[PDB]
Amino acid sequence: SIVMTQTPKFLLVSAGDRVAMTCKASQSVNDDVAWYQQKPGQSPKLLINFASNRYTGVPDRFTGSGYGTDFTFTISTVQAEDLAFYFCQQDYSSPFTFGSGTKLEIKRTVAAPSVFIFPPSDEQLKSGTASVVCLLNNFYPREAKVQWKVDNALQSGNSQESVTEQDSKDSTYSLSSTLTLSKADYEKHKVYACEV
Amino acid sequence: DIQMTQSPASLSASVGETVTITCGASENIYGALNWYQRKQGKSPQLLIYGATNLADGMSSRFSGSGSGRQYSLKISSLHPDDVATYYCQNVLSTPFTFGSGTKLEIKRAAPFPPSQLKSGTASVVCLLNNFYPREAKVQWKVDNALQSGNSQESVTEQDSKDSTYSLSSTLTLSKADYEKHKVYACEVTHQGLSSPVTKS
Amino acid sequence: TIKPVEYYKPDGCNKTNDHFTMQPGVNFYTVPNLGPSSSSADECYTNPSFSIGSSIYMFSQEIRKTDCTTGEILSIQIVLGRIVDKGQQGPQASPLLVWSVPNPKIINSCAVAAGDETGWVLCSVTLTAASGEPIPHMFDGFWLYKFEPDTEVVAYRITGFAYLLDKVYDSVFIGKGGGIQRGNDLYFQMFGLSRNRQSIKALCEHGSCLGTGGGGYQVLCDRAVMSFGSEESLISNAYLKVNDVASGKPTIISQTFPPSDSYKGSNGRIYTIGERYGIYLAPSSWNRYLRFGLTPDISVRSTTWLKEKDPIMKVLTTCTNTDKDMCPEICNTRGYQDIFPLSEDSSFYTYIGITPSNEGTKSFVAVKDDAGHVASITILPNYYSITSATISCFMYKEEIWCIAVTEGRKQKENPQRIYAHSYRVQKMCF
Amino acid sequence: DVQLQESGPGLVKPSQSLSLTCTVTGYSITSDYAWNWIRQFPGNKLEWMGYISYSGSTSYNPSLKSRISITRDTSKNQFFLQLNSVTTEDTATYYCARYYDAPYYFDYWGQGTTLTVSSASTKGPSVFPLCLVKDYFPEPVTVSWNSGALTSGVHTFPAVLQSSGLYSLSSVVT
Amino acid sequence: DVQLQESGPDLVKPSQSLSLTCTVTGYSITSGYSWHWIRQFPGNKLEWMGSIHFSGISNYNPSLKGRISITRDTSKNQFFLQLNSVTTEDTATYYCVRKDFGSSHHFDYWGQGTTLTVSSASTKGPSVFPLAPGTAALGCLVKDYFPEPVTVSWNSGALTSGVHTFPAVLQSSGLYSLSSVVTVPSSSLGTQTYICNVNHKPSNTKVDKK
Repeated sequence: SIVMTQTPKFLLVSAGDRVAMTCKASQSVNDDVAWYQQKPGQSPKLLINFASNRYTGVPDRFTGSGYGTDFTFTISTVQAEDLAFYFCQQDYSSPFTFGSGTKLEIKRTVAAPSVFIFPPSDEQLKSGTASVVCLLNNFYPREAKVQWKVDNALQSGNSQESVTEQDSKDSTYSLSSTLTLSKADYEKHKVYACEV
Repeated sequence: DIQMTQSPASLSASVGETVTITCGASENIYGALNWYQRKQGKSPQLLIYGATNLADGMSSRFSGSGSGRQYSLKISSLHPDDVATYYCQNVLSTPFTFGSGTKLEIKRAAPFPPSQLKSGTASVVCLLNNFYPREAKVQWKVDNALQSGNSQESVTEQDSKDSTYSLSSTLTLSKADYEKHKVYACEVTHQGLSSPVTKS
Repeated sequence: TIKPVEYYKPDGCNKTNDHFTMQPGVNFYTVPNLGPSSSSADECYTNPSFSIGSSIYMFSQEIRKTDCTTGEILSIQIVLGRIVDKGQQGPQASPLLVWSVPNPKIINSCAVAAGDETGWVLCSVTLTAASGEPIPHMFDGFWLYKFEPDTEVVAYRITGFAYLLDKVYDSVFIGKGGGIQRGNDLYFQMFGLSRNRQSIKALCEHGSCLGTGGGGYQVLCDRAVMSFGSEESLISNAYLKVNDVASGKPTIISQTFPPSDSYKGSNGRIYTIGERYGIYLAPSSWNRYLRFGLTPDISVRSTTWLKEKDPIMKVLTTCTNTDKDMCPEICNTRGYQDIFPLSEDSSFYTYIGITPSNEGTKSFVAVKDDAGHVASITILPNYYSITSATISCFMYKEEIWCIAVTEGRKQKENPQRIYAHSYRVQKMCF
Repeated sequence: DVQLQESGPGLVKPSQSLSLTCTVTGYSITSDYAWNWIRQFPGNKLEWMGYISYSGSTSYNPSLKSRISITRDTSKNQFFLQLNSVTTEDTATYYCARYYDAPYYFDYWGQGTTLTVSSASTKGPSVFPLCLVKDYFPEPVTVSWNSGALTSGVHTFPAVLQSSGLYSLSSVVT
Repeated sequence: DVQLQESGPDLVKPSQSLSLTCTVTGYSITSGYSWHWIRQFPGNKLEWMGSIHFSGISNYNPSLKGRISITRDTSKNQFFLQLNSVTTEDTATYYCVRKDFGSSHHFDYWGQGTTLTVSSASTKGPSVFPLAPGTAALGCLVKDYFPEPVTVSWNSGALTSGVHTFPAVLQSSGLYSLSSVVTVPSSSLGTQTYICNVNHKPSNTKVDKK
């Protein structure tokens, strides 16, 4: 089959900047190529076809070019809502293939997180387990250290991290840290503290 | 116009034998010549077009050949069903003229009172079934008296299944003449019946 | 953006090493959205007609129910667009007005003619029964449609005295190639059934055939021109002219070719090379050679025929005559493969060569050299099969760029469609 | 598929004008192909008689000169046939075929229709059982047994013209 | 308008067979266009599976090694997928997609997609917990369910602003745990409703929690 190598995988840029991604094939495919954009939690949408044409309704920022084997996709200026997944698909011959794709994330100002903590619920006590949640409301970049501190005690291997994807409007991040425990250990201690 | 000569006019052969029909043309036609077969009482049917191409729903024994002026048709493994007329036609340009026609024969013996009397006439028929060859000698003996110039002989064509010939000699007399006599014999003397077989 | 083609001239390599021969490029780009299309299964886009004027182009296509050579005509679509440049490597199109001719069940055929910011369409109609049922393959008159950018179209009806064709015709078909517009007139090409009442000595020119002269005894060459082997009806070509095209009362005159220097009537095109004119006639019988004629004006008497073979038609044919000695016979080709000249005597030209394969077809693009050589490039290696071609070159970015319109099937199981491409002609000298 | 059925009178007076109609179904005449007329004489001799193309051009037989006239009606999908003068020679069987373009055959012929030329008036047959039929003018009388149920042993004899102009044949079954 | 919608089982044991069903509304499958199945692994890599031409012919990706079969039921206007001998490598999201062979030559309409999980475990229902309380936030903690697909809402579709449904993380117990939190005005804490609706459709467990 036809192999499509797409580079680079990650592009981080500021608003207004221009970006370029390259998609290369293993054999000549003339100009049978298309570029799709996939917003988070959304089906892909055609953006460029025939390797140079702009599909109807596509704004003028996006442009494509190339013939033969080496193809290129460029954006004149990146907007706020342009973070998505981009991949190149060839239509030379069956079976149809896709490039590995590229991930786009938007740079922005440094923002400080807002911290919250949540004690376990009563029914959670009745069940037989103990959980503690520490929240980070909006910050950037994802780099952020969090640690749990019960009665001045550092933990290890009993917490998990979940990071929300970059917001499409303000391009901020949210962090959740969970602390599981037994009802014996939780009832065995009084003070609980979470620092970031 | 254009003229073609079709010969022989008639042919005879036995089952399983090979025969050839020839049709010549007055001028070159480049192979735009058809062949057709017309079974008895039916309209003709395309057998070969282009003098070499066979038709649909037809036996593979029919074969076409010939180019330029002279063309021929060949029949192999003659079958009883092959009893009809074969024609050659020119389709190169108008007017479309036909050939003289050719009749095939398969060679291969064993061969009533009047009702009508009130109407004023009497008809007597002496049937022959399976008689073979087509030749025959029918003699009508009224009271042992031969009659001539009064009996008509109607003969059907060779049968497609067996190769049989049927015949019906009809003798028509007035009601007084019929009533005058009493004995009405019919002789069927012919190749197969050396004796004068007679039903009366 | 674009200008009417100005031919390359030798402005160098005129010392000793003087092989001024042009060749095609190496890329075969696409021209998306040349005309609106669809994706339904019971459709066949069959009869295209393409022409380019000073800056605008006219494009027309035919849509049939299920069959491509037959079947009810669903509609005929005409697109008036402008060739422009949008920063991409090659030229691009931009439709300005799409149009559908009323009552497409009465049309026999149609063709276009692009001038200077003005488009023309001429369609031959057929007699209508009392109920209006179109009596097929009859002739009644003509329709002439005027097209201008940002302007509603104007329709002219031509009937009765308005057309005086040499002989009496019963069915008229306008060549799909189209025509040109010079001064205040138009020039198309039409063919049909003409009732002949004289002796027929049809043109019979063929190689060394030794069967019976290869049917060269002239009975078969006369047979080919006749309708159903009848001397009283012939199939013949003829020039077509429209007078006072600006005036709102055009008039039609014709000029029928003698059978002595013609073959069975077929589709063709009218060129405007230099100050001269041209005409291309598609093969329709045993003869499958190129048939091009260069004329000082638009007259049967003054027409002079070319003496070149390529492109030898090899697809959609029923004949069986070697192309080494085309031996007269009887068949009916239904292809179309025109040639765009690139000189004043048309010693340079470019064509699209289709050759049939075990399945589908294999095609190439070539530009004929005046010295007899050719420069060929294989194109469209993905498409299952293509059938026809049409070329219309022009000057664009101080270079000669040509647009090739073709029809076929990219996938074996898909109905027939129309595809457009463009390439570049580059001049060089050894 | 496509089938052609002829229809018209059986007897015609000498010097009068006959009319024939060949109705086509399963195809349309105006679509393509030519629709001819052929006749076979009692002496097993065939002769082409003319044709009418789909466009409307009509060709005729030179020997038949201006005595023929072929027309058509697209609405009914039928094409007629007219003969001007009708002598005793014109007694024959008439078919209507379709002329295919290439490879040049008349594939699709009609069932045929016998035509006789004579001034004598028609007379109905008088059947008599043995079945014998006599006195009938002018017809290719058709005979069937048990409503066509019995087809074995059928022997229909040719007609033989009586001196009284009373063509009579014998039909028997075993 | 044309609207593709997949449906079928979402938890399959190893070595079993998988039967998907794509239903198309608003356009007959036989009229035109092709119809394909395309799966997206974790990491977002994409792969074509096969198609079924509008006439009825079917095409398959050679890499599937003939374990695939595409059929169509014209009476219901549907087309199905059959995969045999599935394994944990065949965990992905599956789409049924229409294709145009006319002017566009691209995949126009796509279905919402369905998640498929290959494992030997057993379905486990959810257990919502209340994350009781100008930036005060209120949330719900779902835990102990299988497979991963789970949803969460607020105020029966209202209070959409400020909600941050975090991604999932499997624990050592082999289950999943999510925590959706939506920030609300502090003044509105004692006046507004905060019914978080959870639905673990694999276990058909509708959980309305206040």
